[PDB]
Amino acid sequence: MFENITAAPADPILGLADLFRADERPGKINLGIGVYKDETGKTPVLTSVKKAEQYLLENETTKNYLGIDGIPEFGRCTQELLFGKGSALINDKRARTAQTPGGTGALRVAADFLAKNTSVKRVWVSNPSWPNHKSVFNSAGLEVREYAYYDAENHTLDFDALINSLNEAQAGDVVLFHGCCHNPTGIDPTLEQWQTLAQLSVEKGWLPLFDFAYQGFARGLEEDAEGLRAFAAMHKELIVASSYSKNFGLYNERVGACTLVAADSETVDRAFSQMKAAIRANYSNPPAHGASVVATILSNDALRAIWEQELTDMRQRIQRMRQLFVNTLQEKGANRDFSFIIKQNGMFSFSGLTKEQVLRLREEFGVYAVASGRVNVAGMTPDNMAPLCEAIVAVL
Amino acid sequence: MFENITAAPADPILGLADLFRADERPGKINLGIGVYKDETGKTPVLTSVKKAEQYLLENETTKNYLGIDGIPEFGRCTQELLFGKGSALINDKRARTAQTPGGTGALRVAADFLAKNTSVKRVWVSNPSWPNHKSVFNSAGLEVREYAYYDAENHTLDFDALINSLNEAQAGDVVLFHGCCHNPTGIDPTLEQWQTLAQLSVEKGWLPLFDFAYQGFARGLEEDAEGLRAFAAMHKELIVASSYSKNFGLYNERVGACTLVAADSETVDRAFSQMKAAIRANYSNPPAHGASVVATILSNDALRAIWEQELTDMRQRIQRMRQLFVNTLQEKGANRDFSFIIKQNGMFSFSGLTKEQVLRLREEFGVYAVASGRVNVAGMTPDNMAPLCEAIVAVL
Repeated sequence: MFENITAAPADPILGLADLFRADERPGKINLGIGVYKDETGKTPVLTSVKKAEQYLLENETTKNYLGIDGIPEFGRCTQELLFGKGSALINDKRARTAQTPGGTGALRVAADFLAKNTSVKRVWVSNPSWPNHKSVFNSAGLEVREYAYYDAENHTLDFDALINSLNEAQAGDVVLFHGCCHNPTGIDPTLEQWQTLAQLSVEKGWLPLFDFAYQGFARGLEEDAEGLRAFAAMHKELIVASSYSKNFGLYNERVGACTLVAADSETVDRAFSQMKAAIRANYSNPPAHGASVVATILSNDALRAIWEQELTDMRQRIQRMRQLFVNTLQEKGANRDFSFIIKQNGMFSFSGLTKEQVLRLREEFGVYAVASGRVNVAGMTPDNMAPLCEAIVAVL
Repeated sequence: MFENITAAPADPILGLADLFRADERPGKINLGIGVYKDETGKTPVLTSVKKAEQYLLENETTKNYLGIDGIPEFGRCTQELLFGKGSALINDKRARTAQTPGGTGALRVAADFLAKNTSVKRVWVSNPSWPNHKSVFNSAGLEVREYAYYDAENHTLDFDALINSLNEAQAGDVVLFHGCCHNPTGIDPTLEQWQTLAQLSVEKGWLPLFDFAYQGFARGLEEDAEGLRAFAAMHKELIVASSYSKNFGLYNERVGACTLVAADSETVDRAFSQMKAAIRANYSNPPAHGASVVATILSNDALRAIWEQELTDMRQRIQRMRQLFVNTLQEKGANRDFSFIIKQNGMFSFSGLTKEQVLRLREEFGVYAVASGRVNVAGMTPDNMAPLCEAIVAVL
């Protein structure tokens, strides 16, 4: 049965990680990571999360299965973060949330739900986007098309090109937007651009799908959701795949949500029943520990305040490294304008380095980024900044 | 997009649970549950699990993502439980295990893997089987066919009918077997029947898929794996979807495994790379907490000994209720032979009650089972046994 199977394409990212491990050079620096690291180069468990886990250890009296859609408190806290307290979507009971195994799990549940219950055939994603978006949608039998996004000259959002690209999208296609902290570019629409996009998507009949894995990392929790909320104000229907992996540092516990929105309570409940059927046929019901930690924190004033401050500290450290990177590049004689780095949001930015500059940085200097030139600024520290920038200057 | 969607069929099981909650009668008894309960009617967190969770709380310093296939120690412990220490499959590196979100998650990963990488079109499952098997395989675009299994007269395995039914299976079809504690019947092949089935399946070219969610609940850890091991001795290839939900009481933490076996190390590694691609496109990587608890227990002599004893205590309480059920039915004047209950394995048995007897038990007596007449003997206690049996006698 298995003798003819072709090996999966080797994953460029994990191949890089292996090379990094083996590399025996002392001054080595990994900017290819896809998670937060702190100033000591660690990805710690948050304090608020440890306090919540101690409380669960003391108070849980069963591990009996959750419902298919997971912990109710978790779903309510999620909708409030997405749409805001007092949102009409919430008051009008127009949204239903399934807790899922990560944002990736939420994207797959959305994809299976759409493939099996609607006429959707195609999802539009930005060029560039996260490479796993394609695998997930394709696995559900959906085609993925790309729309233009990045102006490589001013290192900004090429808005006219985006709009002109999406002209090719037909009514009933899905269009995927990153809620904030676009991955890999760190370039997000302004609120006015989000509003223009919300109106255009309504007029063209696009189903918006928001991928919202970095809420809190661009400007703050409420601000980072303004784009989504501009869409929700204008559309009867949308889907949000959100993640708590990064903003709670809960990556391996698989804590995300798929939120379905429809015109009214009757319609969303009927459609959500098929989303629950899609989950039942996949992993049945979601993992409790990470989501229970989130609900425990979000629903307790003291814990939520500690966590909100931890998230602010990560966001601020990221901004500090963006600034220190640009200053140090200037000081080490780069000459080029890297000021676009200060404006970009979240952990990631296209450095503007070519795939060959990236390869050279790795081979000659032991500095690792991914071939697209994406760097994770949270991999930078005050200690490794000078060597990192010296190397980058050497390959420019 | 969502206005025309048809509601999913209401799930008969969850509808029963709701009715049970609402029911305000005092003497009510739920035998429709699908999880273990102890003598107080609770589904507690195991002591070994609490001790392991305290150790994780004290020692974990990151929640950084696991690999796609999860914790390596977990995979090794899993293969040893499945195949036995010293197994040639392990020595010859013929098996690869992905930690998955439950046994259900492992079945879906197996199904996606087979749909996308082999010619498999069809999976054979027993009549009766677990209803979610069909949803999972169908979601991956595989047909499900049923083979005969239950002799309703002697309440045993109808072996001739099973063999004759499977004659219709073609070479390259998958045949699913429950490793022990068949759900819903509690009827398992004897070792000699397992051996006959292993030989027949090799001769006919069937790919065996074992669903092994109750290891330890029929006779013990090693004994309950003898059927699987008889197959593994005879086949170059098989798949096992196993679960720790019940034997560790870790239901909601989603802890299972998909184990792929091929003729040799090169072939299994090549095929496993596509199983990992199937996982990456689904939920990316598995939830750490439940699996880390399992690996922590299985790899520590003191914890493993406590857990093994807890599992033995559950298995023994289940046997005690099977015996007490038969005795009490006799004492309350049932008259019919219910001795088949003593021989059946695990939490579940077909009571032999009809769908209308089940409905009557619920409406008139507040005793809940599922329409097939399946009862969970772990829902029985010394305290509720007399009333339960009085009611059953009343509807015979």
